[PDB]
Amino acid sequence: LKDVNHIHPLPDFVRGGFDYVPSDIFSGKENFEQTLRILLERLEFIDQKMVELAELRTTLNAEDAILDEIGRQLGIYRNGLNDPEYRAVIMILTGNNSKSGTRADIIATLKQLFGEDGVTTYKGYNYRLDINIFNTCMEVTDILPEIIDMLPLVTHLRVVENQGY
Amino acid sequence: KPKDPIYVWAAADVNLPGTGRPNKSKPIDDLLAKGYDKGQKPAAEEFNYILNMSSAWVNWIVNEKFPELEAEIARLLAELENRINQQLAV
Repeated sequence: LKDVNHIHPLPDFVRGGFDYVPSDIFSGKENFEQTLRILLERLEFIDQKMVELAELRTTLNAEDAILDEIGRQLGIYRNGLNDPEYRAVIMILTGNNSKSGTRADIIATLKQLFGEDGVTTYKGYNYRLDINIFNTCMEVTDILPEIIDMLPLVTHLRVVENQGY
Repeated sequence: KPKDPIYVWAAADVNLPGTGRPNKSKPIDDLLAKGYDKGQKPAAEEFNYILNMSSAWVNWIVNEKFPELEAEIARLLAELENRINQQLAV
């Protein structure tokens, strides 16, 4: 019924405070109101930017200019990656820390990179595993090094990518 | 002449986990005469069988029949020359 995240712009900030004019003594004088409005409306701008200072620092929306700072703390350097996929690698490596490389587990990680039906996985008798891609939205060669990391120590892997079925 | 040794497709015969069947099966003669049509999607067994056919027989031709045939023709010529040599000796 209520949002748990209380960090939001204050609703109707301006009309508040004006509500503290005692008994409409000054209201309708058009000389005191403008002086008060001009000062209060400055806080509006500062109040608004208080959110982006917290909202924009999250990894989901962080821009490349500062996303590097988030990656730097985790040891994931930009190298030659671009912004749209640099976000992906950060998620992939971080998610690897609570993984076991099971068949059900592997499907889950690939799920975040290719939608619901964009990926499928065949399995083979002698350590063979196969990955199929149908709806890639980013160039895969640069993402490939991580795709190896979350697999068992002895996996034998093939990678094939195509658009659609 | 071509710079790759002939590799026989699906040389080994085994069961595949996906099908559980032998990796190669003979297509029904109806299909052999006819072939595929738009909408059909091949079964793996027939594909493997056809490729194994076309590769194994080329391998046989290149590595068994000819190396046999040059040796045989050379031996035939040598034996005819030998016979004529005994004939001349007298």
